[PDB]
Amino acid sequence: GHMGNAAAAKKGSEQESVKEFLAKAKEEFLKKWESPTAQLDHFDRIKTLGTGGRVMLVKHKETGNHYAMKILDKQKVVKLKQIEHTLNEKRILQAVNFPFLVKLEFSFKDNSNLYMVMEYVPGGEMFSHLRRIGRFSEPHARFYAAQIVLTFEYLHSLDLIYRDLKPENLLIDQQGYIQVTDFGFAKRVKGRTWTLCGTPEYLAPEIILSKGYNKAVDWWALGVLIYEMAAGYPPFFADQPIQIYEKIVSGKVRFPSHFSSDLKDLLRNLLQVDLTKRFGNLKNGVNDIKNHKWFATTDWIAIYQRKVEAPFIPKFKGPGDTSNFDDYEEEEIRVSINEKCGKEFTEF
Amino acid sequence: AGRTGRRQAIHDI
Ligand SMILES: NCCNS(=O)(=O)c1cccc2cnccc12
Repeated sequence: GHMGNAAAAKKGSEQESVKEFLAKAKEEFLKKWESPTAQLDHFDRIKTLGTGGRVMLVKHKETGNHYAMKILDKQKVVKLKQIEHTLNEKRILQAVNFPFLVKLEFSFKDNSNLYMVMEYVPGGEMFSHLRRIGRFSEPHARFYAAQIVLTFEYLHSLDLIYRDLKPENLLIDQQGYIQVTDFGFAKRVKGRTWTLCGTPEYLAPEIILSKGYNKAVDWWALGVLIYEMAAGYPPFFADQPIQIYEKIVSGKVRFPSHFSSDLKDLLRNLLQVDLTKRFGNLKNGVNDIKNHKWFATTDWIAIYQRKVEAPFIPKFKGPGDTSNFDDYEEEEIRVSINEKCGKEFTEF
Repeated sequence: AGRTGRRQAIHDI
């Protein structure tokens, strides 16, 4: 076979240990899901880190720790029919625990807004670094991709679908490792779900075609991410969303001539329109990905333990430094004297 | 030609 005796047994035992890890992780997740604060005047607002909600660097007054505070307008959330999504975001972040998932520290609400206070990740978005450099070499892209594979193996084992993978939502921490943010489309899904949501370039065809789809849309999105990391642009690329959708549904992917054949093979199996053939959706599960030739040099345990030397370490100029983030227009945080949408957000 | 800036999520079609 491909593996000799020692290799074959080592890998089998490795896969059994993964099962054991995941079983324990599910116990811990369910316990927190079952038995899950602060207030605005506990923080100084420093700078806006991102908009879409709105995320601000804040400083906790008593401790001086810095955090990233997501601010959501309750009225905007209702109008856009994102109530359930926003409750999913908080509850899921409250309950998960994984080295590449951003940690939620506090959450609270006032008359006008919801707040989610997360760990501040000072290295900036992968998006910025990718657009600045152009493309990542295959080993660099593989380092990040391996962390996403492990994160999705973890989330999917908990029956959690993520649904918004993209470089904008991946932050680089002080050690050069990834922190996944933005759980607004994350959902507990045993099987199928139907909401049309995501980001156009990263949508699987079954979403665009209004099918009841499953967690394999995350594996398609992984293929988009790996392609974009290694090419500098995504595989289905157009100025307007409708044009993007038409390309996705055709599925005819073309690759840069510098892509290795191992990479192209992996991507053809992730960017697979036929769900009976898509890696991550087959009998062998995530192991079709983890055991692919493109990942043959990846020590999955060492990645999980953060013991692999990172390809890139952000310059860190001190606590509270925002030099790795773009500038945004700064707006007041206005809090009405009248409570809005109290019934909608009672569980928040 | 395609979108090089940050890409917003969509909530419907
Ligand atoms: N989707 C854009 C991700 N960047 S952000 O919204 O500003 C953002 C969101 C959540 C946590 C963060 C932690 N550190 C820095 C930025 C953080």
